[PDB]
Amino acid sequence: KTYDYLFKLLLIGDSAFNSTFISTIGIDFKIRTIELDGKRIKLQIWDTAGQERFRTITTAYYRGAMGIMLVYDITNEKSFDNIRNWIRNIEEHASADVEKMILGNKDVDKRQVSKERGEKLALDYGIKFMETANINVENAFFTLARDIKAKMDKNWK
Amino acid sequence: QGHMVSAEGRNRKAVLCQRCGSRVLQPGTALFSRRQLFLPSMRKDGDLLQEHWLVEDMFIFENVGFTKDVGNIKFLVCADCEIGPIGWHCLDDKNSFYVALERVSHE
Ligand SMILES: [Zn+2]
Repeated sequence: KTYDYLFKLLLIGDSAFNSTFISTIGIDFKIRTIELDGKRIKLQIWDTAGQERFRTITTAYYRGAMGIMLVYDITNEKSFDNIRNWIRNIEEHASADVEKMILGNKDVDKRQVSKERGEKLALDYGIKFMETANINVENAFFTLARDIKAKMDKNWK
Repeated sequence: QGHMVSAEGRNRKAVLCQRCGSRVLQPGTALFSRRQLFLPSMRKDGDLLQEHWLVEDMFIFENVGFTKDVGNIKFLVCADCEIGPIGWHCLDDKNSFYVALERVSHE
């Protein structure tokens, strides 16, 4: 094997190069590699950020997901309430064993969603919250991956 | 050709996105292949290419993107900048993923 762990991750919530062909088909998922404590971590990531669903969400949507990253734009009130809707839907259709994390995101705007509001949301649902400074979305994935790694290690022995 | 393919037929060099340098494959992870495959152009139609790296499991890729299915094909693109197709996979063959050498760089 060429890695130590494989984590399946879901990236959810609203908020430059160009390949037209690729724009037309769309991306299914990406595979990325990171290192955590000298172990090699393979991430398989489905990202439906900036994507409104038309299709009704089922258990099949969240089956196998090991971690879910929930993103909203701190400048956008709709995008924050959108994460509250998602958290609701996850608690119903996704395994109660899935790791979850909320991300308050966003260069170039007035802050519309306060940090306290974001912190209070995480508290009400018992999951972690980051506002992405030198600290961004990559750091968030490292943290989510860290959390899945720790849980996973105990289970094995 | 040169210091590109080992005696065992493996890639001596890392495989990178030409446009952004994202690392697609580590050295020694793929086999050289001359199978003829059609890859749509990375712009605007495409090329019949016959030099590829053959990779036997999607999780061997260091960083790569997969398109949604086009019939039973999934195209490979750069994970970071999404430029592609840089490669090709037929879902009926679970253990065969091809990165075209013309569509990538080597370091
Ligand atoms: Zn790239």
